[PDB]
Amino acid sequence: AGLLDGKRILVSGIITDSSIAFHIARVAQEQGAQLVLTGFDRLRLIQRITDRLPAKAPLLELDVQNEEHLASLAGRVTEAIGAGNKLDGVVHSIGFMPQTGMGINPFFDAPYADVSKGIHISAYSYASMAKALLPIMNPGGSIVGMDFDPSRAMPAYNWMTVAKSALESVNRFVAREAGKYGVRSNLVAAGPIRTLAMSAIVGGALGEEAGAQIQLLEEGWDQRAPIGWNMKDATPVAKTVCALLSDWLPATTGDIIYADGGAHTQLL
Amino acid sequence: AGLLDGKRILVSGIITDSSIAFHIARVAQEQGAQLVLTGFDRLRLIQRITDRLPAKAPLLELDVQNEEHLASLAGRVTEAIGAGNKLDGVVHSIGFMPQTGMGINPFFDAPYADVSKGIHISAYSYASMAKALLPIMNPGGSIVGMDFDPSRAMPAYNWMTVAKSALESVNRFVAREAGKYGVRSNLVAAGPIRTLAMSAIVGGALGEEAGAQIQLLEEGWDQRAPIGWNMKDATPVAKTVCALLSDWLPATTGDIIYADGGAHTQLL
Amino acid sequence: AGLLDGKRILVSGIITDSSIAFHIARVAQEQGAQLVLTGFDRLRLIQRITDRLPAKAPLLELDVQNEEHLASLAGRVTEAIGAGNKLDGVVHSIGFMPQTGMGINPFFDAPYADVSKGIHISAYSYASMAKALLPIMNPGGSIVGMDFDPSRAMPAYNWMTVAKSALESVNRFVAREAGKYGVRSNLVAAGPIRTLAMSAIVGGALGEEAGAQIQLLEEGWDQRAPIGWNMKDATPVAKTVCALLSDWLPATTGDIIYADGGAHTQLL
Amino acid sequence: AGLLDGKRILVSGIITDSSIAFHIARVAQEQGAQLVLTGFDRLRLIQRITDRLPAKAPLLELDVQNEEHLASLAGRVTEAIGAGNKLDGVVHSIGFMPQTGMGINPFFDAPYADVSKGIHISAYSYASMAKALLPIMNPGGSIVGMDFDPSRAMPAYNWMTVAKSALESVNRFVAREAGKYGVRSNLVAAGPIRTLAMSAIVGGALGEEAGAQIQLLEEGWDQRAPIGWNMKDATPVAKTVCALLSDWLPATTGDIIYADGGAHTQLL
Ligand SMILES: CCc1cc(C(=O)[C@H]2C=CN([C@@H]3O[C@H](COP(=O)(O)OP(=O)(O)OC[C@H]4O[C@@H](n5cnc6c(N)ncnc65)[C@H](O)[C@@H]4O)[C@@H](O)[C@H]3O)C=C2C(N)=O)ccn1
Ligand SMILES: CCc1cc(C(=O)[C@H]2C=CN([C@@H]3O[C@H](COP(=O)(O)OP(=O)(O)OC[C@H]4O[C@@H](n5cnc6c(N)ncnc65)[C@H](O)[C@@H]4O)[C@@H](O)[C@H]3O)C=C2C(N)=O)ccn1
Ligand SMILES: CCc1cc(C(=O)[C@H]2C=CN([C@@H]3O[C@H](COP(=O)(O)OP(=O)(O)OC[C@H]4O[C@@H](n5cnc6c(N)ncnc65)[C@H](O)[C@@H]4O)[C@@H](O)[C@H]3O)C=C2C(N)=O)ccn1
Ligand SMILES: CCc1cc(C(=O)[C@H]2C=CN([C@@H]3O[C@H](COP(=O)(O)OP(=O)(O)OC[C@H]4O[C@@H](n5cnc6c(N)ncnc65)[C@H](O)[C@@H]4O)[C@@H](O)[C@H]3O)C=C2C(N)=O)ccn1
Repeated sequence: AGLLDGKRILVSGIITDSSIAFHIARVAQEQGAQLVLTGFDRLRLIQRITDRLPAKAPLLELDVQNEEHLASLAGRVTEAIGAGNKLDGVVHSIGFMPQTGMGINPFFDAPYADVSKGIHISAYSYASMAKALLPIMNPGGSIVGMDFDPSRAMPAYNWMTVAKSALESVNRFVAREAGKYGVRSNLVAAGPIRTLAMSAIVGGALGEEAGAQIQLLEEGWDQRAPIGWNMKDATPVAKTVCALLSDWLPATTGDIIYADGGAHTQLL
Repeated sequence: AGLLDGKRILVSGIITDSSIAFHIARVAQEQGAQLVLTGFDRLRLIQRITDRLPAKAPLLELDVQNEEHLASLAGRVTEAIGAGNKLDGVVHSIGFMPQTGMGINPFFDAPYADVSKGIHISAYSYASMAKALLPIMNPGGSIVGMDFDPSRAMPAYNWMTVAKSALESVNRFVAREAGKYGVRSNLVAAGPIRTLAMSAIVGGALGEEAGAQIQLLEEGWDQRAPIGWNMKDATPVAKTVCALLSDWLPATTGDIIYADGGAHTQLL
Repeated sequence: AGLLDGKRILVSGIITDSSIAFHIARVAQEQGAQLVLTGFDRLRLIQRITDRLPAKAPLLELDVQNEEHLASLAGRVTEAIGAGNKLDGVVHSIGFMPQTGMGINPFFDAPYADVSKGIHISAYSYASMAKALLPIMNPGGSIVGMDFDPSRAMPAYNWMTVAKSALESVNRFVAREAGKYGVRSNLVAAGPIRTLAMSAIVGGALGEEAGAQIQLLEEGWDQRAPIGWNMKDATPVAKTVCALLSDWLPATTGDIIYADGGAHTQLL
Repeated sequence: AGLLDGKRILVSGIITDSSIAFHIARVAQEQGAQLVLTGFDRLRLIQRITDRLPAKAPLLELDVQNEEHLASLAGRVTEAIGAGNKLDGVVHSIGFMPQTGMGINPFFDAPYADVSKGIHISAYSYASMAKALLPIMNPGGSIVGMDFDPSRAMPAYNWMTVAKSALESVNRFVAREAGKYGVRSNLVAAGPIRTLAMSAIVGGALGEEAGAQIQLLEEGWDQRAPIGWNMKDATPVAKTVCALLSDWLPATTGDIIYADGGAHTQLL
């Protein structure tokens, strides 16, 4: 009986209990939505992590680089929610860039094969998922993806940043197609969140310099954000995604909503 | 028991039953909010128009250019909602520019006294209202103002456009102050809506050329908007404002949410 | 025989030998341009300061808030460059905001009369000058104004920032009119330069907090700028203005060129 | 004795006498620069086309997707300009996207292998070229690439647009590295130019719908541009690139200069 009461939503991107996607799924269910999850390759793990969600939800395997996974995607989803039913929302919360495209490894030293894999998973997959799922979405539906403001360069993030720039551009095009189905397509630019991977990197997983740079980046965030920013709490981001999945933002598409504490609206 | 259940919200800007503000108030009340309205100078009229709202709400006079109105504002609002209570939201939906700053009258022919009056009411008042109301707002509160994308020049709108550019900049600063009170400050950029004034202008109220230019502007909107745009329906805009007044966009401030059908994300 | 060889250019904004305008005039003359200067109210001083320029140039009084000054402006300029001749360029390098609109004085405490005076001189005057001068400009001409990136809020600058937001918007409209005369209109966003006033402020002229905030702002600039930034050297900015006055940027108008060392293209 | 007198500049991208690059090379030489050209795979043709340039210039083969070409690039360039000498400028004017990523072929039907090839040549190569050439560039040097505003979606261009979004982001990062060598990195966003390929497409080479869409896009350009736009004349674009290669835009890097007639600063 909440924001998403009666909505059927597919949520990808869960890998650990610290994933933004995990918190997206929790808030969504708390708000009355029925979910259908998708996981990359460690499904046994994802399954075990997802049992902790408020309610149960079927888990479907989905390797965004696998054409067969995508081709059969809509089929398996309908099977999970039952024939005759369609999705009202889709959450894209996946991203990746080989170590070579981030951290201390110099920007120029990233081989195209690695950058291409990063863009395939981080940006193109947004279009892939929409393509596979639009056929089984209801008018008024909503697709949303996770993003971070790449309008300016920054240290460490390197090619992952370039992948976001590409993603934002793909979103604007996905909106054109999604509009034919009465569906909206938007992105959510979050502030930095301490997921497992992020912590590992801050801890020096990808080099000391990278870790040091990303650390004072997080610190400058809470300082710039007029309402502050708590990197250990992904709830404010999960709510924003749910706001976009609801019926309360019916006139916005091909857009980006910033859930970063307002940090990007301030020089300092 | 809706989006704004239990929220006390002040809504300015109602002048006719076609005002964006009127539709903001309606949706807000339908969602369980208690309102406190403010009107410019024709209160008898505003009063008569507002009786048509779902529920009743006290109407307070407020001339945004009157220092006394603003000085006593918070006092009269507390009186209306009762001592001990505070506002959880504030909607700024006022705007104005003398005929000389819009339409066929050439851009260069607008005397500064007129432009200054337009900016005083359309942009500075956003800061004025926040100043007067922040002292009586609850943490988690939300201030929202009506806006239109002025990132690019356009015919007819002339100085009103310049006033919006100023407004967007004031919003970013209001967010800095509002943040000290745990309050967010955002703007909503709407697509063109056929209010009384807009219709009059399209009908040639400010010259034939102006009317003709604004008319094909509205037409290009629905064409560019991936989800289309209905200029006669302000409901999609009212909902977006309510989304910002709710607790579902807790990490965004000093920002702009586009409720324009996605028209600004497309070249054509 | 340089960049502006044979060009007649009017340059406003000189007040001391540290003014951006002073350096604009110097580089322009070094590049073969004939100038016509305008000064605010201390002409004896301006005159004495300008004698130091490479070559001599007539000085005309111009109070941007004085309608008579503007009305007779074109007349006096033609007299100075001789009947039959027209200007090929115009440099707007003036700006002002009462103490109340900047520094430690809280944002909300700036009375509209002060903000309005600041916007009149800092933004509207851009339109005023174009209006008066376009009638006496040659096709291929170029108008340029001084600006600073106000796309994000920042401490201390307060309303002066809002005035720039307005200026950028006015520039886009001035371009529409200037285009009818075959003339371009652009702005140059400079990094912080240590003019007399800026130094005074950094020294605490408008409060200690303001001075401290602006000081670490300048420091963060050179750090973010991929090519660095030297606040004591206005030459890089003067050259950029001359680039816009030349014939080498013939397809850009209603635009903004950033001469800030590239600081705005980087988060850090 | 012109803008680039004494400058050694490498210019890639020439394929026909209608290529933007061809006009870049012409204006550059007319302004006193010594060039070193690079061509893709039809060197016999490029050679024959380039004989028509004002002066002669060595042509080096360069397949941006060939690691060997890039690895030996700097070596062959030094050989061409003679040991002891370095480049003062580099022009990246290459772009490509398989038919499947543009035109009538639906956005969702573009296989990643094709999109990846387009991004490799259109965006990543900007970084590749900088990497290979920075070691042999002089302080004060300048790298510039051709671009088109992809901030908004548009019909027909599809993935090529996404590739530009990526390119703009890569440019901001290239600037960080180039800055270490005292070198600037900028992009030039041009209005539509009737190159051979563009004409072919307008003529229906990639489908009738695509051709029709791109045709009214070009038409809307001249209408929006305050100074107009001539799609058959690439000279205004060539000059802008030369402006960036000169010493008159010393404080701008990681940026984008719009040589589009000012079309992007206007809604209509
Ligand atoms: C200064 C620069 C900056 C950076 C940020 C951020 O990085 C911030 C913004 C977006 N995001 C995005 O949020 C999404 C989820 O990431 P999380 O942080 O939750 O991390 P997780 O690693 O927990 O989860 C995401 C998913 O990646 C998935 N994976 C990889 N390849 C595939 C594939 N091929 N198919 C299917 N799944 C795959 C994986 O299985 C996993 O479930 C991504 O799109 C992110 O980029 C995360 C942020 C953070 N801080 O952790 C914010 C502000 N400024
Ligand atoms: C191509 C350019 C463009 C324009 C738009 C728009 O103009 C669109 C966007 C914002 N708005 C904003 O919405 C707000 C409300 O305007 P409405 O359209 O409802 O019109 P209304 O005239 O109905 O209502 C607004 C209020 O102005 C108030 N008024 C004037 N002076 C004062 C004062 N001094 N003190 C108190 N009240 C005063 C007046 O009393 C009235 O209630 C304003 O801030 C508008 O600019 C309206 C739009 C429209 N189409 O009608 C959208 C996209 N592109
Ligand atoms: C973090 C915020 C920020 C700020 C900046 C800047 O402030 C920077 C950018 C633009 N500018 C602009 O450059 C122009 C010239 O300012 P200067 O710095 O040279 O200062 P000056 O005070 O030397 O000169 C400008 C003129 O103001 C003129 N004046 C006032 N009123 C009038 C009037 N009514 N009629 C005629 N003249 C009048 C006055 O006579 C004087 O000649 C203005 O438009 C400025 O805002 C200056 C900067 C600086 N650092 O000094 C850059 C980056 N980030
Ligand atoms: C509404 C959308 C839109 C589009 C535009 C434009 O497309 C406009 C903007 C940039 N450009 C860019 O200008 C550059 C040059 O393109 P031209 O138009 O001259 O076309 P050309 O085809 O003449 O030349 C470019 C080069 O591509 C080169 N090529 C392909 N692969 C490789 C490779 N692997 N290695 C080396 N060379 C290769 C090829 O050899 C050729 O010399 C590119 O980066 C373009 O995208 C061209 C425009 C136009 N109208 O022709 C402008 C505004 N709005």
